[PDB]
Amino acid sequence: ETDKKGENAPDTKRIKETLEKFSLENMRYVGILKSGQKVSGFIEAEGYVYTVGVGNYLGQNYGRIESITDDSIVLNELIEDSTGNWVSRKAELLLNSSDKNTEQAAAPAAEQN
Repeated sequence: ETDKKGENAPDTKRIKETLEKFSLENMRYVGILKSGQKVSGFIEAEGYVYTVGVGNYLGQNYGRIESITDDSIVLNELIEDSTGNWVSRKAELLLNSSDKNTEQAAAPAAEQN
């Protein structure tokens, strides 16, 4: 006899999705994907490209996406803490597009005028 339920039991070293081998520090916002009549947040992890939408999974430990806006995504990342158990942490990341600030500045050189 075999049963398939989620009771109060431990776990193993096994993993769920390939994203398990990836860490959060690697996960970053690359873009978004169309989903019929909505927009899903596209996140990449060390080369890996996986999209997520309202009510999806992401991150390293246990991240769940709930809100997804243009150039922004709100999800709750779950990770073990002082509580001795994986604690949920809501966080909203913004698209890290090419918006760097490389304005001109003083440099080691001489001018003519």
